[PDB]
Amino acid sequence: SCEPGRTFRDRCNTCKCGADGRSAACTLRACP
Repeated sequence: SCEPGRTFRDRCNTCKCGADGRSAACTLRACP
């Protein structure tokens, strides 16, 4: 579901894809 090590947007949130491409750590923020 994600490219390992890639930083991507999900809504206005910023996510880093985990090594397995099967996980991510997300910084949550509001959209306008």
